[PDB]
Amino acid sequence: EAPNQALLRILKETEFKKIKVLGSTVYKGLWIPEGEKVKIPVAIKENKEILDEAYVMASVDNPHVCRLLGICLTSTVQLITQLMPFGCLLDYVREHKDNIGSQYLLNWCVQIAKGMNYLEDRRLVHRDLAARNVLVKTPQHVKITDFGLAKLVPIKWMALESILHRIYTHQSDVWSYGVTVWELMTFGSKPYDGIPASEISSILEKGERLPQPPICTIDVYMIMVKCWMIDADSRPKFRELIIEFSKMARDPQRYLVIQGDDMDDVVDADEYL
Ligand SMILES: COc1cc2ncnc(Nc3cccc(Cl)c3F)c2cc1OC(=O)N1CCN(C)C[C@H]1C
Repeated sequence: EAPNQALLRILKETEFKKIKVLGSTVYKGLWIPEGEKVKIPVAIKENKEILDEAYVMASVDNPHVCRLLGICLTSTVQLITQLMPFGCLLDYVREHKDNIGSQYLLNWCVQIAKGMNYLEDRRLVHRDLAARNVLVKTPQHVKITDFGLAKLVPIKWMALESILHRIYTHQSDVWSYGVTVWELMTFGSKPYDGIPASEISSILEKGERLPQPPICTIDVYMIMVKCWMIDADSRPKFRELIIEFSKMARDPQRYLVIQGDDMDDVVDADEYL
């Protein structure tokens, strides 16, 4: 009901340099706003769908969500955004599975919940929350991205009511939050590995759920289980998840049990306002 006064910035292609490939296309590069004396590390993602994505990314502004810097309209529609140098959190947990402590895991849970609470504040349902869609700015700071599915298909992350009746709500996102947390606490295991997507709705209806990760106390796993209640309004709210994971982050070893616990003018997008 409130007007969306977000600014869509159209960026000249001549302001982008050092373009190199990250995956397939998404590239890294440098954005030098003309007449600004600043170099900004960026990712660039290479039509109604990409622009629906650009619409949502330009309309968010929160420390735990990735925002659109602008678009470039040359041969292709390119989305320009802050470079998140450590890549996706799923690949990060898998590679550093032996250097990741309780403080980091719980802090990431708090930050993802903050991002999702903000989206709820903005009446946005993400619909694709997953560890592959959280990026790592630094090991201390992650942010939610990939809004090409958000509104005002990944079966193994979806609430049962979404699989059965294509019903999507903030509380359906809470279910996906629970699955994302399970991915982190297993250092990136695949949910329901080897179980075909077609059989997922059947398993969930019988009462089966993802199992307790070895490092998780019952305190942490019980929160995960609450996100998978059949009654959507019985699941936690994101603002409650922030609270509970914050409490646990003050004493992380009580809640997770882990054995062993081009440079002069560079400005990060978070300091470029
Ligand atoms: C350095 O790594 C990355 C940093 C990113 N910073 C921002 N956004 C990124 N994506 C993005 C998402 C939505 C909208 C826009 Cl506009 C985006 F630009 C980033 C992607 C990155 O790359 C990966 O995570 N990799 C890991 C290696 N695989 C091969 C896969 C490949 C995907």
